[PDB]
Amino acid sequence: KLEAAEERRKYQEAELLKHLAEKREHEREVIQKAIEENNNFIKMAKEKLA
Amino acid sequence: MRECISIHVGQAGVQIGNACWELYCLEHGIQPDGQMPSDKTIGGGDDSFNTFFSETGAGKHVPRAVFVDLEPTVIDEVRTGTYRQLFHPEQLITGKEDAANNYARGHYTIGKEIIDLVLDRIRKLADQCTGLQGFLVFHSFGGGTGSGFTSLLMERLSVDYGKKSKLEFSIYPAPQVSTAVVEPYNSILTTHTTLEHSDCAFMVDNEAIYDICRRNLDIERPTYTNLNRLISQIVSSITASLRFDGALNVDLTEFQTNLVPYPRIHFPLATYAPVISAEKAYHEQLSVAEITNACFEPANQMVKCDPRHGKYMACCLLYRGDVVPKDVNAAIATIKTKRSIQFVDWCPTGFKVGINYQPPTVVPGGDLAKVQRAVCMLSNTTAIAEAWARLDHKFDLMYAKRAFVHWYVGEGMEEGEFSEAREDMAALEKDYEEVGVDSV
Amino acid sequence: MREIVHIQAGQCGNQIGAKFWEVISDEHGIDPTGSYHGDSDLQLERINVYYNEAAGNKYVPRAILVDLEPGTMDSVRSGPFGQIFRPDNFVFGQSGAGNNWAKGHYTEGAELVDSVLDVVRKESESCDCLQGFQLTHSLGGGTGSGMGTLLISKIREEYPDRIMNTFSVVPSPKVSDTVVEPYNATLSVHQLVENTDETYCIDNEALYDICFRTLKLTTPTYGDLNHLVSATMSGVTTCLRFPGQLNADLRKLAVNMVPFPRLHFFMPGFAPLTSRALTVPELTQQMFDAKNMMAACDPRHGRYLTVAAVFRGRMSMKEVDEQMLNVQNKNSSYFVEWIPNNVKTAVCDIPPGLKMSATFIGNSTAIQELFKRISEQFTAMFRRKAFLHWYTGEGMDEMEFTEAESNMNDLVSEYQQYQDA
Ligand SMILES: Nc1nc2c(ncn2[C@@H]2O[C@H](COP(=O)(O)OP(=O)(O)OP(=O)(O)O)[C@@H](O)[C@H]2O)c(=O)[nH]1
Ligand SMILES: Nc1nc2c(ncn2[C@@H]2O[C@H](COP(=O)(O)OP(=O)(O)O)[C@@H](O)[C@H]2O)c(=O)[nH]1
Ligand SMILES: [Ca+2]
Ligand SMILES: [Ca+2]
Ligand SMILES: [Mg+2]
Ligand SMILES: [Mg+2]
Repeated sequence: KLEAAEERRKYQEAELLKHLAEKREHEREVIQKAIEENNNFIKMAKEKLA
Repeated sequence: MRECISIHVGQAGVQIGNACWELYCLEHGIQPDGQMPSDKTIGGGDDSFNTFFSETGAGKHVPRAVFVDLEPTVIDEVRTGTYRQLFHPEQLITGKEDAANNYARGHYTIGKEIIDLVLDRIRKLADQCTGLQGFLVFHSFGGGTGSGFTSLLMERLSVDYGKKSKLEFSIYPAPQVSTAVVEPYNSILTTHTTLEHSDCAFMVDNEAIYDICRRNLDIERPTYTNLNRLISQIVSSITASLRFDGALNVDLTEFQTNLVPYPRIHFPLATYAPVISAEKAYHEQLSVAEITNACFEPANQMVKCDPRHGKYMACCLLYRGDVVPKDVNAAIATIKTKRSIQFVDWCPTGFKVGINYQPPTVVPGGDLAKVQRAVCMLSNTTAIAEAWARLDHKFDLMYAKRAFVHWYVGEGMEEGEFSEAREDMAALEKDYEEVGVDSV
Repeated sequence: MREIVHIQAGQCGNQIGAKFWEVISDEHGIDPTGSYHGDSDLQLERINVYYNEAAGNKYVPRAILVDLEPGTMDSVRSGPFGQIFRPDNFVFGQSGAGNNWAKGHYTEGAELVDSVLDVVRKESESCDCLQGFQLTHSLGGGTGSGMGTLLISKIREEYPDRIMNTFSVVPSPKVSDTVVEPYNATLSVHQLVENTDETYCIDNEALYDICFRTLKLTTPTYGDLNHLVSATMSGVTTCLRFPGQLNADLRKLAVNMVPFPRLHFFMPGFAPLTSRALTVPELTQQMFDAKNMMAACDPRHGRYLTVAAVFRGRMSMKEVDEQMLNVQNKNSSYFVEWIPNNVKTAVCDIPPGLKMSATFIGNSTAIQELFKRISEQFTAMFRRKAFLHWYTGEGMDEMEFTEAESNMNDLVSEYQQYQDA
C-alpha cells in the first residue's frame, strides 16, 4: 500500500514533466517562427528591390 | 549602449540636420570643435548623450550621423561652416548631379550610383555601436532625393539591419515654400515604398510651421532658417528622452508602444508649446497649465488637420524644464472637462507623461524666447488622414491627365507603380476610417 | 523545512524586492555590510530562512536579482542596502523587454534564463532543506511578467516538489506605463494559475487609492506605493522569519489557505496605514476594512474561504483572541460555513516604527473582481486586435491570447461557483 502510493506520486510527477516538456517545445516553436518571419521579410524585400 | 544613428537625406534633410545638431551641441555643452569640458570620461562612455555622440581619444564628441545629398552645394556649406570640425569628412556624402525633383531619379538613375557607398558609411557608424537601437531618417516628401533616395535607403536598411527600428522625420509639402509641381507624385511614391520599412513617422507640414512662424513669431516671410529652428525644437523634444537621464524621463520606445496600434497606423501628430517671441515672453511666464492647454489648439500642430473632428487612439505629453507631476495632473484634469477629446472605444483614455528636467535651449540669433518649461504632445488621431486626403486629391488631378508622368517613364518607371502607390494610399485612408468606427 | 530562495525580476520586482530586504534586514538587526548589531536572540533564531552565513559572521540575502536591462539593478547596487547582496547573484542582459510579455517569455528572456537557473541551482545546492521560492515581479511589464513566469515554469521543472510563492503587482490605468498592461497581465495570470502554490495580489489600483484617499497624498509616487508593499511583505513573511506555531513554513501556509489548487490568489491587508497608540479592537476592525486591502476588491461582494491574521507587538493574547472571535461571530455570513474554523491567528512580539500592527491574508471569492477588471480591459483591445503586432512580431499567434483569456474567465467562474455554494 506504501509502494502503490509512491507509484501514484511518481505517475503525477511524470505527467507534470511531460506537460512542462510540451511547454518547452512550444517556446522553441515561437522563437523559430519569429526568426523565420524576420528572415522571410529580409528575403522578400531583397527580391522585390532586385 | 542604445545608440541611435541619424541619416539626413537631400536639402531639407541636411538643413534640418544642421539645425538639430547645432541645438544638441548647445543642449549638451559641446563646442563647435567637438570638445565637451563637462565630460570627465575621455574617449568613451555610456552617458545618455552617447546615444547621439561618439567620442575620440582627443576628446571630440562626433554626431552618430550621415549626411547624404546627390548634389554637393548644401553639404559643402556644412563642410566649410561653423560645425565643420564636428563631423569626420566620410560622414558627409555628395554626388555631382541631383534628382531634379524626380522620385525615379532619386530611387533609380542617380541613387543607384551612390547607395553602396552610403550603406558602407552607415555600416562604419553601426560597427562602433555596442547596442544600436536604430535609425532616425530626415527627408522631404517633395524632392527627388528626399523622396526617391530615402525610399531606396529604407528598403536597403530593412535588408542589412532586418527589424532594427527606423523612425522618420518627413517634410510634407506646402505651396508657400515648394519648388516643384510634381511634389504630390513624389510624396505618394515615397509613402507607398517606405510604409512597410518604417516603424514610426513624424510628418512636419511646412505650411503649419510657416503659419506658426508668421502668427506666433511675427516673421513677415519665413525662410528655411526660421522653419528649421522651430522644427529642431520639436525634434529635440522628441529625442530628449534618449539624450538625457532623469527619474520621470520616459524613453521614446515606451511612447511608441502606445502610439502604434497597427503597423500601418504609425503617423503621430506633434503639437509644440510655447512658441513665443522674446518681446512677448518678457514678464509673461507660461505655466504648466497654459503650455498644456496650447497642445489642444490646432494652430500649434506640426500638421494642418482638425483633431476635434476625429478620434484619439493615444495622447503622450513630453515635458521639458521646470515641470512636476502635480501641475501636469491638475492641467490634464482641467483640459478633460473642457476640450473635444474623444477616444476610440478600443483604447484607454489615459495621457502618458514624460518629464525631462533640462530646460529648453535656444540658438543665438533665433526668433524663439528662452522659456523655463516646454511640452511636445504626440497624439495618434484619425485627423492626420486629412493630410493624406489633400495630397491624394492633388495626385488625382494631375494623374487623370498623366501630367508630367513622361519624366518618370523616361527614367524607367511604369504607370503601374503610380496606380499601385495611389491604391496603397486609398487603403491607408480607409484604414484610418476603420480604426475610428465603434466596436460591435 | 528551512531555506527560501528569493528571486526579484524586472523594474517593479527589483524596486519592491530591494525595499523588502531593507525592511527585513532592519527587523533582524542586519546592517548594510551584513553584520548583526541587534539586541534579541529572536532576531537570529530563523535568520537562515532568508540569509546565508558567510566568513566573519556576515549574513547574505538568499536573493537573486534579474532584469533584461541594467538600469534598475545599478540603482539597487547604489541603494542603501545595495552592498549586502552577493555580487554573482546579479543576472542582467542589455536589450530590455519593451513592456512586452513575448520578449520576456519567448525571445530576450529565453536568452538570459539559463544563467538565472545557474545561480538558483548554486543557492539551492547549499540549502540544508530548501522549502521553495518567492518571486517579486509586476504582471504589467515584460521582464517581471514574461521572464518571471518563464523562470517559474523552469524552476518547477527542476524542483517539482518545492513550494512556489509570488508577490505579483497587478496593473491599473490609474498608475499605468503602457496600454498593453492588460495583455501582459492576462498572459501572466494564465501562468500563475498553473505554476504557483500561493500568489499575493498587490493591486496598484488599491495602493494608489490608499495613498490618495486614506494617507492624503495628492500625488502618489512609486516610492509611496512601495512603502505599502514593503510593510505588507514584512507582515505576510513574519511567520516564516520568527519562532511561531502557525503557518511557520510555505507548505503549511498553503495547506491552511488553498482548498482548491487554482484558488491561490490572496488579498493582503495591513493596519495601521502609515506614510500614536493603536488598541487591539482598532487593529482588528482596520485590518478587515476594505480600505486597508492591497487588492481593490470589496470583501462584502464575496466570501472568505480562509484567512490568516498576524498581530505584531506587545499586546494581550486574550484580547486578540476575543476580538478575532468578535469579527467572525458578528460577520459570520462572509466566512464559508463548509470550511469550519477557517480563520487562524498568529502573534509575534517584535513590531515592525510602530508599537503594534496587524497583517491580513485572505482567500476571498471577491478577488474575482480584480480578474474581471483585467479581463474587461483585455477584451476592449483584443476585439479589435489592437497593439497585437508587438506580440506577433516576436512569434506569438492570436490563439495564445484566446487561451489566456478563456483560462482567466474560467478562474472567475470558479470563484463564483464557491461564492454561491
Ligand atoms: N522645412 C524645410 N523644408 C525644406 C527645406 N529645403 C527644402 N525643403 C522642402 O523640401 C521640398 C523640396 O525637396 P528638397 O529637399 O529641396 O529636394 P532634394 O531632396 O534635395 O531633392 P533633389 O534636389 O530633387 O535632388 C519642398 O517641399 C521644400 O519646401 C528646408 O531646409 N526646410
Ligand atoms: N507598485 C509598483 N509598481 C510598479 C513599479 N515599477 C513599475 N510598476 C508597475 O509595474 C508595471 C510595469 O512593469 P515593470 O516592472 O516596470 O516592467 P519590467 O521591468 O519589464 O518588468 C506597471 O503596471 C507599473 O504600474 C514600482 O516600483 N512599484
Ligand atoms: Ca565620455
Ligand atoms: Ca541577443
Ligand atoms: Mg536637392
Ligand atoms: Mg517600467
